Amino acid sequence: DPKYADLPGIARNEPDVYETSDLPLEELTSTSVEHIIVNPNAAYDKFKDKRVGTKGLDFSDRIGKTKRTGYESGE
Amino acid sequence: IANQPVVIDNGSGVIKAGFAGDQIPKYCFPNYVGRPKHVRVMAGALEGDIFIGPKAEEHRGLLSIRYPMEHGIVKDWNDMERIWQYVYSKDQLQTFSEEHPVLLTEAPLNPRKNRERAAEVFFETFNVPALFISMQAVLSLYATGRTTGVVLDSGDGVTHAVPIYEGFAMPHSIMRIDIAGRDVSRFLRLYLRKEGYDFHSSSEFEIVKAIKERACYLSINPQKDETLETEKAQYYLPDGSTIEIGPSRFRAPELLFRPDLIGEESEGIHEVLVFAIQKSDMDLRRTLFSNIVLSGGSTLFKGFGDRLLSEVKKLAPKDVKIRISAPQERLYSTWIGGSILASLDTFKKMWVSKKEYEEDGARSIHRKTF
Amino acid sequence: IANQPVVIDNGSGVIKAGFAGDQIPKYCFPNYVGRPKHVRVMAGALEGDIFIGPKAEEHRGLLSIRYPMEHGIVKDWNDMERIWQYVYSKDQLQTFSEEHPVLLTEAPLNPRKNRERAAEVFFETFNVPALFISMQAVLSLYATGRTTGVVLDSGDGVTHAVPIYEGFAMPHSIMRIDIAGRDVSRFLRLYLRKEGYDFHSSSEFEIVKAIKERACYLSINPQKDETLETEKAQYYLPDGSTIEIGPSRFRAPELLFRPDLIGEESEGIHEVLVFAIQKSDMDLRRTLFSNIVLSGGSTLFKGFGDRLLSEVKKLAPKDVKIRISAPQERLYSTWIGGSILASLDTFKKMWVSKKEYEEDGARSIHRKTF
Amino acid sequence: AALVVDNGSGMCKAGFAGDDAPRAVFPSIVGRPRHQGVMVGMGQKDSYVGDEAQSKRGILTLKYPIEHGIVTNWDDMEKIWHHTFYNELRVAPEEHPVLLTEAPLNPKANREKMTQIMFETFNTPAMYVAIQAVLSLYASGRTTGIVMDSGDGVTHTVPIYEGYALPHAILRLDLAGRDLTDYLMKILTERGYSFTTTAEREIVRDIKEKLCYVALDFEQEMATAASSSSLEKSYELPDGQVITIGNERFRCPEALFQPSFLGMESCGIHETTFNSIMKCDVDIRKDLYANTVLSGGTTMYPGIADRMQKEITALAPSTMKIKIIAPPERKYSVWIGGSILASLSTFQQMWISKQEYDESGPSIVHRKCF
Ligand SMILES: Nc1ncnc2c1ncn2[C@@H]1O[C@H](COP(=O)(O)OP(=O)(O)OP(=O)(O)O)[C@@H](O)[C@H]1O
Ligand SMILES: Nc1ncnc2c1ncn2[C@@H]1O[C@H](COP(=O)(O)OP(=O)(O)O)[C@@H](O)[C@H]1O
Ligand SMILES: Nc1ncnc2c1ncn2[C@@H]1O[C@H](COP(=O)(O)OP(=O)(O)O)[C@@H](O)[C@H]1O
Repeated sequence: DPKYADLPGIARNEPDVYETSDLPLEELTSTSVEHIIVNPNAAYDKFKDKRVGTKGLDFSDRIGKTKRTGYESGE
Repeated sequence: IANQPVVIDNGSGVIKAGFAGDQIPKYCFPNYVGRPKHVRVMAGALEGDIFIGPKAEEHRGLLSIRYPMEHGIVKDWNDMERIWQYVYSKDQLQTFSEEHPVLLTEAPLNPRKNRERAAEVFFETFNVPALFISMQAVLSLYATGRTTGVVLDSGDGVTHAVPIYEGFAMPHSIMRIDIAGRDVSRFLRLYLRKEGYDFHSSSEFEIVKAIKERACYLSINPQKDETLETEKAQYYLPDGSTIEIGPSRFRAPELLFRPDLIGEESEGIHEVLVFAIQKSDMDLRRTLFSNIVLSGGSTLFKGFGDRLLSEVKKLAPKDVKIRISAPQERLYSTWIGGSILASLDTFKKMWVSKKEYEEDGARSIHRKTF
Repeated sequence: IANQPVVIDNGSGVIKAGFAGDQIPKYCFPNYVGRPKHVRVMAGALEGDIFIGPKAEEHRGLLSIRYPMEHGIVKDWNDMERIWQYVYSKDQLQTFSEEHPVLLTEAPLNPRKNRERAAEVFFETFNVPALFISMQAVLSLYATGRTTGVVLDSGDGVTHAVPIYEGFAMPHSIMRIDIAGRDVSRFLRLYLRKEGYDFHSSSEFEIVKAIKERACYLSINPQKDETLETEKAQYYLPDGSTIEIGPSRFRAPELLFRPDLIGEESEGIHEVLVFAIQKSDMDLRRTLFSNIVLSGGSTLFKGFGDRLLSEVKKLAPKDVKIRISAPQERLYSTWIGGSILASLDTFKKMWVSKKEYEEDGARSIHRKTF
Repeated sequence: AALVVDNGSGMCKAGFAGDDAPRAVFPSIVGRPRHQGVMVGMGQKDSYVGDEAQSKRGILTLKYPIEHGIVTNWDDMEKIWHHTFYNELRVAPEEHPVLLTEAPLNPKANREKMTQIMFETFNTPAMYVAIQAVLSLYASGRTTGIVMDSGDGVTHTVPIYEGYALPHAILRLDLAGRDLTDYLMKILTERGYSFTTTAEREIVRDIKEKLCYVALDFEQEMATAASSSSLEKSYELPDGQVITIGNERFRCPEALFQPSFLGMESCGIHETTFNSIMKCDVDIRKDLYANTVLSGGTTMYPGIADRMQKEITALAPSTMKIKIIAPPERKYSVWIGGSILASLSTFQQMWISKQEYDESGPSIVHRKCF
C-alpha cells in the first residue's frame, strides 16, 4: 500500500490480472462377454470352510518321486 | 501375527495394494519412480527427488519416468524397494513392514531369481513375518467365485493363459508372451511418429498411454478395414493441442493379435488361449471353452471380446459353446481374489514363515509358491 | 562478521539498492556516469567530471553520459566500480563495504568474465564478507510470493522469459532477446526524426527516455491509430520548449512486438513468452499459460497487457486460461524479492565468504551459486 | 541418365547418376531480405537460395525448409528443387528420372507430398525415395552391416544383414548437427561471444566444422583443458575479429555421446547403435559389430571412430570384434549410394512411373518406397 507515494514509477489504474473468460466406461457393455459382478462376500462365504493340507509338498524342479501334486489335504 | 495381511497386486502398470479382507484396493498408484530432470533454483521447491504415487502424476513435467518392472521382471531393485517403502510409508498405509503378512502377486513363468530376490527384499530389508508369492490367475478365479475357467489376462506387460479345472492348474499348458499394454503403447508411439505427432520424453509416454486408453478400438475385420479410410477423429492433448489420430487407432491395438507388427515371432492372444486349451486333455477342453475368464487392463479395448469370439470360433472346433466371462471390476479382480485368499483361515498354513526362510531360504520359497 | 545484507539490484538502466527487510529501496537512480561536454582544464564548471544520480540529473545540457552496462554486460568496469562506490558513498548508504553482506543480480546466460570480474571487485576493492550473484527472474517470483509462473522481465537492455515451475527453473526453456527500453528509446528517436525533432547527445537521449516514459501507448491494432489522426498530445521539454509528438509515441513500442519492421531479427516479447512455454514439457504448458509474471520497466506501456493478451491468444491454443499477472511493483520486483531472499535464514549457505573466495576464486563462485 | 538428389536438413547434394562426386553441393537455405518501407533499385531477387543466400547472408534471414528431416515449408523446398534442377544441374527434370533420399521413420505426409510435387509440379517421369542409410551401405561396398547415419537434423541407425533390412530394429534420434550448432552457439555466448541472429549460426557452424573434434576421454580432456591451455586454438570471423575457443572444441560434439547436456533425456549415438544392434537377431550381431558404418556429415569430426569404438567396446561383450568403418568420403555416402542404385541394371523396375501416380496417387509411395 505505501509503495505508491514513496516510489515514482509505481503507477495506479493498473489491472493487475489480465485474463480470459474461464470457460466451463463404454467398453464393458459388450454382447460378447458375460459381465460378472464380483462379490467378495459371496465368494468368501463359498470358500469359507475349505482347508488346504500342505503336509510335505513341493513345487520346485526336484525329481525324486514319480509325480508331484502339492496341496493334498483339506477338511 | 494377530493382525491383517497386506495384498499387494505387484503389477507392472498399477501396483495396487491394500489390507486383506477389503472389497476394493484403497491405494492404486502407477508403478514408476519420478526423478526430476530440471534443477531447482527458487527455494521452497519440492524435495525428496523421488516422487511416487499421485505426486508424480500431479507433476509429470518435472520428473523423468523410469519403470522398474519391465515385462513383469524387476529390472531396478532400488526402484522397487523405494516403491515398496512408499507403500508402507505414511502416504499410503502408515503401518510397519514388519508386523503384517504380505500377499505378493506375480505373473506366471517368471524367472526364479525374481522370486528369490523379491523374498530377499521382503525378508532382509523389510522383516515381514510371512510372505506368500502367488499367481494372478488363481487369484482371479478366487475373486470370481468360480473354480474352473481359463484365465486369459493381459496386464501392462505380460499376457498369459493358465487353464484350471476345479483347482488343478496344469503347469504345462500355461502360455506366456511378453506382448501387452506397455508394448502396445510403445508401438502406438511409433505409429504416432509415423503420423507426424512425435513424443519422445518419458513424461510424454504416459500421454501416449492416455491416447491408448481413450481412442483405440479393435476392428473385427483387420485387412478389410485396413484397406478402407476412416473419418480421422480428433483428440485433445493436456497441452490443449488437437491431434488427428488417423489409422493408428485401429492398427496399433492389433499387436495383441499379430505380434509380427512389433517384429517378434510369437503367438497372439487368441493363439495363446487356444493353445493353452489344446495343450490340455480331451475330456477337459469343452468346459474350458465354455469357461473363459478375462482380466487385465489390456482387455478393455473396444471390440476386444468380439474379436476374441471371431478368432476363437475360427480356431475352436465346430459346435462348441464358447463363453467368455469377464468381470466388471476387471482391473481389481486379482486384488479382490488376493483379499479373499489372505482373509481365509487356511492362509496361515500356506505361507512362508520368517523362521522357515531363515532356516532354508530360497528352497522354501520355491517349495511353497507355484 | 555479519551485518544487514544489502541488495544491490543492478541493471542496464536503473541500478537499485537498499538493505534487506525494506519493502521500498530508498536509493534508486538511473545507471550512468556523467562527464561534462567540454574537457575540463580548470575549475569553475562541473568539477571532478564524475556525476551519478541526483548530481547527474542536476545538469543535462552540460554533460556527456556514458552507460557502463549494455545488454546486461558490463563494458566499462571502472564506471561500474565508481557507481558501486557511489552506492557506498556519503549520498546513498554511508555504510561500510567490508561489513555488510551484498546481494548481486545478473541477467541469465551472461558471460563468465562478467561474474569473475564482478567478484574480483567485490572481493578485492570492496572486501565484502558475503557475495551471492543471484538471478533476475527467481527474485521476481520471491517478491510475488508465487511458486509457479513464467517470469517475463523487461529492463532497459534484456527481455527474457524463464518459466519456473514450483521452484524448478528450466534452463533449456529460456528465451533471451537483446531488445528493451534502451533500444525502444533509440528507435523512438529514429521515429522522432521522422516527426521533425532531432536529438544528438547522450543527455539528449535521456530526454528522449523521459519522452518515452511519459506518453507511449500500445493499441491492440496500430493500423487503427495509423488510419485515424492522433490529437498530438504535447510534451513540455525540460529545456522549456514544447513538442507535439504525434504517431511516433505508438509506433515506437511496436519494436518489442514486431522488430522485423525496423530491420532487426528477433522474435518479440509475445514470442519470447510463447516460445519459452513451447520449449517446456507438454504437461506444464496448461499451467504456465495461466501463470505469467511480469517485471522490468519496459512492461509499463499503456495497453501492454491487453495487446499481450491478444498476441498470446493468437499463438497459444484455444480455450486455454491465461493470467498475465501484472504487479504494481514491477520496477522493483527484482529488488523486493532479493530483499525477501536475502532476509531468509537459509540464505547463509548461498553466499561465499572472503576466505572461501580466496580458496579457489572463479570456480568457488560458479560452484557455490550453481 | 538418372538424377540423384540428396535433400537433407542442411546441404543439398545433387548430381548425375554414375558420377563419383556430385555436381551441386550447396546449403539448402532460402532467405527473404529485411522487408522495410525503403526501396532497393537496379534489381535484386525476391528469395535467395543456395550460395546466393550464403554470400548475401549479411542481411537476409536464413530459414531452413527442412527441420529434423521434416519438410516444414513445401514452398521453400519447391524453390530449392527448382533452383537445383534449373540452375545447378542445368537440365529439366522431365527428361530424367529422379532419386530422392528421405530419412527413416519419416512421417508419411512428407514421403507422399514429395511425390505429389515431383509429379504434378515438375512433370517428372519417374521418382523413387530411398532411405539414406541404405544408400550409405551401398556406397560403403557392403551388403551386411549397420549404418550410423548422422545428418544435421536427423540421426538414425538402420541394420541390414545380407541385403535385408530390419524395419523394427531401426532407431532414430533428433539429436543431430543443428542441435550441436545451437549448443555451441549457447556456450560461445557463455564465453563472451554473442552470436544471436541466424546469420551468425553459419559462422558458429563453421567454427564447429573447423575446430571441433571428438574427445576420447571427455573428463580427462576437460580437466586438462581447464588445467593447461595449449588446446585453446584461434579462429578468424569474416570480419578482422579473432576468437579463441578452449572447451567448445571437444565439448561441442560431446552432446552426441551425452544427450543430457541438451535435456533430451535420451541415449547417445554409441548406445543408440548398441540398442539398434541388440534389437536384432542374436545370430547376426557379430557381423553388425564388425561392419559398423558411419556416414553423414556429422560423423566428419576428427577422432570420432575411437570414441565410438571405445564406447561400444565397453558396452558390447569382450569376445566381439568391434570394428568401426569410417571412410573419408562419408560426407557424400548417401549421394554415392544413390548414384550406384540409380545406375543399376535391376533398379529400372524399382521406379514409380508417371501413369502409376496417375492411377493410384500419393498412396503408391508406401507400397513402393522400400
Ligand atoms: N569437418 C566437419 N566436422 C564436423 N562437422 C561437420 C564437418 N563438415 C560438415 N559438418 C556438419 O555436417 C553437417 C552436414 O550435413 P550432411 O552432409 O549430412 O547433409 P544433410 O543435409 O544432413 O543430409 P544427409 O544427412 O542426407 O547428408 C552440417 O551440419 C555440418 O555442420
Ligand atoms: N481402456 C483401455 N484401453 C486399452 N488399454 C488400457 C485401457 N485401460 C487400461 N489399459 C491398460 O491396461 C494396463 C493395466 O493393466 P493391469 O492388468 O492393471 O496391469 P498390471 O496388472 O501390471 O497393473 C495399463 O497399462 C493400461 O495401459
Ligand atoms: N513508466 C515507464 N514507461 C516507459 N518506460 C519505462 C517506464 N519505467 C521504466 N521504463 C524503462 O524501463 C527501464 C527500467 O527497467 P528496469 O527493470 O529498472 O531495468 P534494469 O533492470 O536494467 O534496471 C528504463 O530504462 C526505462 O527505459
